[PDB]
Amino acid sequence: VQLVESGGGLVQCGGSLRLSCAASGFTFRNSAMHWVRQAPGKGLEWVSSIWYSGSNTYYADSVCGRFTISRDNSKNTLYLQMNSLTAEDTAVYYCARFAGGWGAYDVWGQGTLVTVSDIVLTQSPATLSLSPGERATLSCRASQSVSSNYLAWYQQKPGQAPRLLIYDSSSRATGVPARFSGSGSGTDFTLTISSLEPEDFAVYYCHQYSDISPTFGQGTKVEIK
Amino acid sequence: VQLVESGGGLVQCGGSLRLSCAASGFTFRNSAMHWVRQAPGKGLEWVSSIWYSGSNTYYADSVCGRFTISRDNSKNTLYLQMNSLTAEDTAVYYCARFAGGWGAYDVWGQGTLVTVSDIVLTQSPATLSLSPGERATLSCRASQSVSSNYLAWYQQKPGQAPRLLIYDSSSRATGVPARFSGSGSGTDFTLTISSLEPEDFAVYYCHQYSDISPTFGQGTKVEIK
Repeated sequence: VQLVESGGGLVQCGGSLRLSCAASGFTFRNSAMHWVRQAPGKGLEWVSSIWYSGSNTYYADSVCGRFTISRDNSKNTLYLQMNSLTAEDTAVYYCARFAGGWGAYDVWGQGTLVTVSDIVLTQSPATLSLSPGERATLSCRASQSVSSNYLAWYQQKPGQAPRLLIYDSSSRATGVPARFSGSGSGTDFTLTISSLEPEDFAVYYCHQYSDISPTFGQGTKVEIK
Repeated sequence: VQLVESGGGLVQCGGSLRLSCAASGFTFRNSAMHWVRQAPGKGLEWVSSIWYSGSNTYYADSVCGRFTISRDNSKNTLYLQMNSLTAEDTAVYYCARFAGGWGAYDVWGQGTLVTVSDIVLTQSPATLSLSPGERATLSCRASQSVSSNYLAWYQQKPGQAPRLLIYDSSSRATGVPARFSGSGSGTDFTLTISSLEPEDFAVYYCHQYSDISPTFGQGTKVEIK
């Protein structure tokens, strides 16, 4: 009882591929077949399952519609139809089966690798618990230096749209009170609120617009305590 | 100066949508548009760009090929062509503007919501630094109660396939030495290695197979000290 994976290799951002699992040593037609993948450096992640007869298919949320799982009973082979491939889909792809109706995967193929061809903004603290009158201070650390302070900060309240507060690190947009000020150079930038008002509690994103592909931080939530 | 987004709503797993941004208060010709999306509960993420006239377009890595960005000056609207939609694409999509040649987004639409059609296994510790002969203990925390007979442990060595060790919390696969043992119920499960041998240093994953969508733990790495 073995499983061998074929197809796969290197593909572009958006290409297409078909994976095959050649199944021997057992009665392919009645068992259930599955695909499990593992990105490099990461953990096992389940891809898809064909459950006995065709047309009874299930996919992970991430690979729905892009991936199609098929079985040819006569050839004892299992198929995976990968379309719209993204860099996040790169991984080693295994096929896996359990004997019987349901259970744990006890047979794993050798796996076949699929490979598909930016600055990072880190914001700290994740949460800021403050009170009015207090001095909020917010940090943004770029994984690389960012030229001539092409950096901005946005305030955003639940349901409302992002609102521009600071552009080019230290200059204030229209309608933003004096309390707001930005500073910092190179890789590290700081957003300072001299005194918090009731209206000031919101999420705050730093934004870099240096290359053609801008980036955002994950946000720092300034909330009451 | 205003921006109104339309289209969007509910789509199936693999469907498509076209987003419209109705632009007033400015001369559409003179400046360039961007789409920024924000999944619910997460931060801003930049999608795509038209830079003045058509054929000058740029996309994010995750949206390669699947999205086409379009604007027609004459009707004062901006278009976003979403295909092959995944659960990862559901979000509020904004259109955004900066005056002049380039800068930070100071004009933001209201956004329009797109929604596209789960036990979490947390493993501790991430790394276990031990020496042969010592006892190892590994934990697996399910985000919700999980029945016995639906939880498994896998051993995996670099360049090899996952190896099934425990099924049904306490039952050992064939050929698994006695030192290995599992335990735990409900939300908490434990893998114990009585005495560590050379062959035992590897990564170890917990696995739950209760629904049609199995899940894996992020892994616990057991390395020599």
